[PDB]
Amino acid sequence: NLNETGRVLAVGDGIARVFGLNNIQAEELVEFSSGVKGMALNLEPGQVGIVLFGSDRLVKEGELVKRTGNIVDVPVGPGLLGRVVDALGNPIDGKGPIDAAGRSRAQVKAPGILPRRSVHEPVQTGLKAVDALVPIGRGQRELIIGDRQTGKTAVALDTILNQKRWNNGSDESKKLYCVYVAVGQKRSTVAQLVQTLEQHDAMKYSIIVAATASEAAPLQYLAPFTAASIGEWFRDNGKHALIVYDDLSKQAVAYRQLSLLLRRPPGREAYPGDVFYLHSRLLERAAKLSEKEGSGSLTALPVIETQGGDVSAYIPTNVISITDGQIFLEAELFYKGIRPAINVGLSVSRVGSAAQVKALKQVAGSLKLFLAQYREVAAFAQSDLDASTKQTLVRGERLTQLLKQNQYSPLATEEQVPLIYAGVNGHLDGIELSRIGEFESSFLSYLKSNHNELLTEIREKGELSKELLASLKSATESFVAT
Amino acid sequence: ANLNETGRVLAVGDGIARVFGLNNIQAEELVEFSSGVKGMALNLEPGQVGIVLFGSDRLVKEGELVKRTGNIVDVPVGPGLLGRVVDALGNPIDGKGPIDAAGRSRAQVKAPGILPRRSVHEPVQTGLKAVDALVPIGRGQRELIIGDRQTGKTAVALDTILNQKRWNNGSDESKKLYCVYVAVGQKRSTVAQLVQTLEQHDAMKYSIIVAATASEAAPLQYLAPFTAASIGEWFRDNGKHALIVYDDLSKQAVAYRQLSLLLRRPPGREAYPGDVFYLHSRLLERAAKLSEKEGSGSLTALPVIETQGGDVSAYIPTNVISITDGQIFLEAELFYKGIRPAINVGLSVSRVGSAAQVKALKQVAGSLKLFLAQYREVAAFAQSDLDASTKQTLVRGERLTQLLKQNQYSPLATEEQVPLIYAGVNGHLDGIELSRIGEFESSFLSYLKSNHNELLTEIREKGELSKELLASLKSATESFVAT
Amino acid sequence: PITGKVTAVIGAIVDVHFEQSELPAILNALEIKTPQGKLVLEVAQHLGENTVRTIAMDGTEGLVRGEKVLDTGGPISVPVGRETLGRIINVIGEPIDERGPIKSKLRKPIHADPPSFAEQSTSAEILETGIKVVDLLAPYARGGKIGLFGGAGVGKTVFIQELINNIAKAHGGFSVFTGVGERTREGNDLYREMKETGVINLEGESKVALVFGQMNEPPGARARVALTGLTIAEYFRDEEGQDVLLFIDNIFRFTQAGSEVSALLGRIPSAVGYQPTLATDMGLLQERITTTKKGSVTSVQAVYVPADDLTDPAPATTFAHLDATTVLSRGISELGIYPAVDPLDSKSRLLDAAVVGQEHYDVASKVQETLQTYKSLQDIIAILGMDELSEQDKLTVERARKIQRFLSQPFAVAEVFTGIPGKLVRLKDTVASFKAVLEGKYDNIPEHAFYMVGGIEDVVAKAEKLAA
Ligand SMILES: Nc1ncnc2c1ncn2[C@@H]1O[C@H](COP(=O)(O)OP(=O)(O)NP(=O)(O)O)[C@@H](O)[C@H]1O
Ligand SMILES: Nc1ncnc2c1ncn2[C@@H]1O[C@H](COP(=O)(O)OP(=O)(O)NP(=O)(O)O)[C@@H](O)[C@H]1O
Ligand SMILES: [Mg+2]
Ligand SMILES: [Mg+2]
Repeated sequence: NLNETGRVLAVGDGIARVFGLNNIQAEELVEFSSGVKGMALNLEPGQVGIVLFGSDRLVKEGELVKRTGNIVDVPVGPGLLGRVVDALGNPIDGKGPIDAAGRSRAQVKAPGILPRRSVHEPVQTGLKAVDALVPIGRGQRELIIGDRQTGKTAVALDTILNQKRWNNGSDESKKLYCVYVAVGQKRSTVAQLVQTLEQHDAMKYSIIVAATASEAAPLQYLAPFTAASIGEWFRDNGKHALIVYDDLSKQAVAYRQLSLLLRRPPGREAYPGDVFYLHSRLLERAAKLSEKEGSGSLTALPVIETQGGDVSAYIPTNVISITDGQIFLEAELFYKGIRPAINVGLSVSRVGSAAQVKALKQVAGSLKLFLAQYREVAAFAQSDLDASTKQTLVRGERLTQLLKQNQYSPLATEEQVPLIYAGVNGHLDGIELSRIGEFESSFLSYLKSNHNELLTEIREKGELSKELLASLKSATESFVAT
Repeated sequence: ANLNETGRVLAVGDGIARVFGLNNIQAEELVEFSSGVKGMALNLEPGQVGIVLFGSDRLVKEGELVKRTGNIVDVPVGPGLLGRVVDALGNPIDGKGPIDAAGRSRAQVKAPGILPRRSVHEPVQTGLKAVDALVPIGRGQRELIIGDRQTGKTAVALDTILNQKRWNNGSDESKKLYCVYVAVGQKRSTVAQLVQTLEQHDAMKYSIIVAATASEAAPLQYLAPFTAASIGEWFRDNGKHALIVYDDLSKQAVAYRQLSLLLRRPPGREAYPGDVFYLHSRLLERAAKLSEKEGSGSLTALPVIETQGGDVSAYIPTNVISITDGQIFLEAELFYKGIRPAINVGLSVSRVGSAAQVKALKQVAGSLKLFLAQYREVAAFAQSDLDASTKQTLVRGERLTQLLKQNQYSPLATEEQVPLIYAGVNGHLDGIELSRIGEFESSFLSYLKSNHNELLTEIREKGELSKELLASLKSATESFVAT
Repeated sequence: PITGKVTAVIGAIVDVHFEQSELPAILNALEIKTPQGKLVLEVAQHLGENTVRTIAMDGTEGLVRGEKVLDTGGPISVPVGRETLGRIINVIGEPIDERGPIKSKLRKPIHADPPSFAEQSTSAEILETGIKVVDLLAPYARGGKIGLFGGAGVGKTVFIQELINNIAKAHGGFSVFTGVGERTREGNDLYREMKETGVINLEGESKVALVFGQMNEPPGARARVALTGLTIAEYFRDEEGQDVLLFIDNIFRFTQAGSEVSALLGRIPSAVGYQPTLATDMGLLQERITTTKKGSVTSVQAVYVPADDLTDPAPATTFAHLDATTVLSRGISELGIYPAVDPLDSKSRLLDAAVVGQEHYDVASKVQETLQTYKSLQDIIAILGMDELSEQDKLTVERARKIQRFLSQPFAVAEVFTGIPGKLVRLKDTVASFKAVLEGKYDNIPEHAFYMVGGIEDVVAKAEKLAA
């Protein structure tokens, strides 16, 4: 046959070099005599380079190889909600078949210049620090980045946890469906995560794509592209998806493995010359569509793991310049107690205010500053300090403590703005530093008992009218006094 | 279908054409392709010849005919090139028509050995106060101009080529110094504007421009300095004196590494090939002062090197430092401050110049060199005491500093330099305000030009100062100060 | 029609086979019709045995060995002339704005010889921008290259929009904006902002043309867009004899793209991982941007510095072509100065008596020396008091504080956002205006009369309103 079949010339290191398949498309899927699969990445004159999807003990020289006639694709649609699939959308959670609306390719062109609209709607993470200072909008690509063990997954996770507010609603246009892409994590870790999402009733609106540590490299490299199509189903049908690639360091590493084995020219850190294009191709697929096009949205939170803070490393540089901003975490701030360990100085959202609930923007306008100046003067916290510079030290301390937050405990916007109102305007200055914890705690429960109406107006109208500011100013002083 | 004077292109890519045949070709022989673009036979193997393209890869295709020249890469040389602007192969680019050549030297020519040479004794007077007093250049010498980007490197070369207006107008042949400016990797616009200045100051009539600009095939940039050397050499070889400026070697070495990498030569330090030193060394060795038996001709080289962030420790800088007979280092710190020429005194040296610097400057600049390398030292340690003895030396230091600032395109004759230095070293300026020293100069010149013109005449003709003449300037200066 | 067959696919690298001496030249565009549109390949090498090596301009998923490739018989070509104004154009010259085809007069190839040494203009000259800070202190070179620094939060896209407007209204020259590695969300932004601001008018007369080679396009496309866009600007100089503006945002992504393509083609990388051809690649772009006898292309290029290492090859190479800089600084915009130009960080090669005249230089010079003395006096004002200064220095802080507010300027395009009508301040105005203050003619004038005003006649006028 030879046009639709081939013979194995050589196999080793998850590469099978195959004679024939003369009619195979580039990036097409194949099948080996033993039933293991793989994709054709190298169309060369004499032969085809194929990367294996499973162990290469299962391929031998001489073996027969069949075309499938399919570019790698994945099931998509709502029937994937609450499911754990692998990179090709096979169910691994033991809940049986996946019901697919249709199918979509791993590789899809990102939306053009024309079919888009400026980002303008909040993805509310529920993290006081993030929502107030590094606000994320729908269609945005906001990187979570830091060294190991600094709270990176935690930030994405708490965001997913927070979507409950709207996902338990009927209003489809307010819901944010969630796609978590575990690339190279260990199986137990992923299981642990899934257990956590179940425990907080968030599994129901999530989809987990898991190309774990011991899975063949090309599955790890496919996983983010596959997951993207799954999330793209929502964006394409006027809904909104959030996608978390945890993490693109490990994907880059997988992609490098194949390239070095397929003997493609290596560059910086032995990465292929198309490793930027791997991540830009991917991350450009997050977008807010225009009206004509259904106004759907995909928001991306890629994660990057740096080595001892080096953002100049090859892959960190690529992703940092591809996305719309960084939430930057630090070991220092972590052990100091500041959790989330967000480095406000080195974090930004390039979308900015257009992505932030007006009510929060009104109180958070200043907070950006009262902390900026606090950092410029933070060095002075070691006796002879004049009135002006001590004042700024008092606020900064307190406002930093206000931004401290327990894990798996996202706040509502109407819970957030009061707290930040109190901080920003100076109602906390009196209260001693070790008590700002119990302050936030009681202040909210006192607000729920006695001022439920204001919270409701904040929640529903999102703005602060001059009347509300006054109602808030009074409520706060009232509680502070006791 | 001759396969001895002719070949067929097998493959072309990365600036290399691979050609079948050309059986009778020589190593480093120039070739001519179907399209008209030329090339050099770099490596000859069984079955094929590797050819480095002197143009875009576009211009060569697999299957095309390639023609022998029977010429090792060479150029038109001679006196007919004065006033012209040519490319690396000697092609006329000023639009002025066919080059009037006396002959054709090879691009690679071996430098004169131990014997045909003689010690420098004749000066290249730059007309720059700082240079000629501190780091004097002899005819036949190689001095390096080196510093950060935008630090007046070119202006030192330029005001030197300009300054030769004084001698190249007279009959005296031995004192005539023809100029060769080699633009390598520079913008076309710049070079064109520069040539505009050389004409504006008439200087174009005795200079030759060879240019391989920024967008030209790397091997044309690698070649430029060498063919420019050939041209400069004609004057050396025939008994006259030529000055050659390589602006700059840094960019040449960059062009060179490109080819080497594309040729797959092992990268070394900073990814430059192992032979990048040889590249420069063979070039600057061609700058020489010839013996009595060879006409006494001189080639003088002023290579320009660009440092990054003032680091003189880099591979390429130290390489060229180790080939030249000294360097004039231009500090970016002084240049931004206003002190221009921005010569760093401690870091600058001429290795052979002293014995070639005009004796007149030599006397009035008594220890000027070692002094300014020490005022600069005590100045940094000043910012613990308002001390007495070191306080007067600091005023001397600052007055000598402000005295060595000089305008561009304003080169001065040695006779104008000598009194200026006399007035500083001997402390006649120490009573004057800091912000007035520049005005003092041309007013002090005005005075010497319309009164004591008789001293100025003497200095020019002798090249020395007599005890009688020393006491003459003594009186002239002191009178001026109090008015 | 000259046909070939694909013999190899390796990512963005495509190998294609032809018949003897019937090979496309290096740099020629080849075409493959696809389900969607058309995959374009640019010839990079002749490998031998009638095969050529090409770089793709789009994805290569799904290509099959043996597929028909067509030779176009030339480099990639783009529509030129007035028909491009107001349109969005990709690397291969296709319209990407859903407005149908660019019904243009001719198409020029994107690879062009720079002007001859003989064709080169011999005198440096100022391109008058109407922006005070720029014209007085860091003037742009007509036909030169300007590096622009600073990102969001500093009004980059308004500054870029202002220059399009002024150049067109004041010199009758159009502009081309090339997005090299452009973030698509931000291309969508800019397009919508240009329509709101007037510099694009889908009905009226549009002053700018847009070319985007987006981040998600492969390395081939990103390397070549700067050329595509440049060519458009070139025709306005070559055929209409205009003083054109060319915008490159971001030039660094141009260099990284080349870096990526070289790596892909198997070339041994040079120092710090860059291409061995880094400098000639940069030349082959930049040398085409220049004054001729017909007109000039003046390019404003956004420059990003890796690791903040000024000596990194990428900047080091680029800086070898930049005639001047314009630095927009959050440190300026936080003081409420618009534009947010740093009056001391922005420098010019042309700020020289022989280029601008002895007067112009002398004003600018003392303007620059005054602001420095002010800067080194900020620290003693913060701790000691305003009164701890000499007679002449307590006058020159009062003077600088004014000069400073005078360097701000209301922009014409930003009126839709500001309500303040915009000033275009002529160069002669700007020199005279500042010359008059430096002599101390307006110490009687209060400070607020210098904020957001054009000429000195607007300072005379506004001061009378804040009184009577
Ligand atoms: N906001 C928080 N408050 C308190 N503890 C937290 C918070 N966020 C995370 N942690 C704890 O910090 C540890 C590390 O958090 P994690 O979210 O895994 O960071 P990471 O960057 O994903 N680490 P890794 O994935 O192993 O490189 C875990 O023990 C968390 O329980
Ligand atoms: N003595 C001087 N006084 C004042 N300005 C000068 C002087 N010499 C040179 N300049 C100017 O300073 C600028 C930079 O000097 P230049 O002679 O170009 O040095 P360079 O090191 O060749 N710079 P580049 O070639 O761009 O790396 C030019 O615009 C010169 O005209
Ligand atoms: Mg994690
Ligand atoms: Mg120079």
